[PDB]
Amino acid sequence: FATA
Amino acid sequence: ATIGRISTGSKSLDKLLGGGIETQAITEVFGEFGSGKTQLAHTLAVMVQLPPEEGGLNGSVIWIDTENTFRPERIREIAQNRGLDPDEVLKHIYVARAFNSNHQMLLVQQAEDKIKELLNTDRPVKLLIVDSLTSHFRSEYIGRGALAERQQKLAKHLADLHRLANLYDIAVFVTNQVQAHILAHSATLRVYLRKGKGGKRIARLIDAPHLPEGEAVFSITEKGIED
Repeated sequence: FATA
Repeated sequence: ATIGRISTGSKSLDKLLGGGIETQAITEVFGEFGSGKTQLAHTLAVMVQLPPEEGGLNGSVIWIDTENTFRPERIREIAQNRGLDPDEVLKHIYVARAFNSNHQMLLVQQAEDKIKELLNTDRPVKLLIVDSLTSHFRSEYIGRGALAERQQKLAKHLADLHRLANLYDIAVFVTNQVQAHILAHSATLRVYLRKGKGGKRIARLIDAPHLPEGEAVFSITEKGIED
């Protein structure tokens, strides 16, 4: 996942 | 672990839900295109970050986006209009785009790694969104034989999500676009959403005879949702  | 509850931002919808969406549960919202399901997801992804006395759980968010519908600018708007720093709120939302249903299923396993990573921080994961839960399954499992196969695969995916909700004390929130009823569902709680006039939306609990039988009404606003 990747931070927004 | 005792459950937690995330306010939706609408007192009306919160009352329908007994205070908000629950951890250790899968809440499914379903309804037609444009009913506001994704607006509710964006709002919850901000509300969960609030401290408990304000209706959040001081929590981080995992978001599985299957339709390219996550909008950081909408997070920013909701956060700023609720007194929060938009960039800090965005920092605690971890988003992945699911390419297809098999990738969507693997992403649940990847989510568990992020959950474990954050479990001892001050902002453990408290919300896991799957938006849309069903869109890839609908496009891929279609035609004769697909009803049984699709339902089996979706039930297994939901079982994996139930395990994360229950093992790590997380509220799982999933969206499902319908039209116009015969299929089984394994979410904990199902909420039917529909659009009224302009920014007004109406929610009803489905197949929950022990819970409120009325309807909640709310508006889509710059704060996400409100009464």
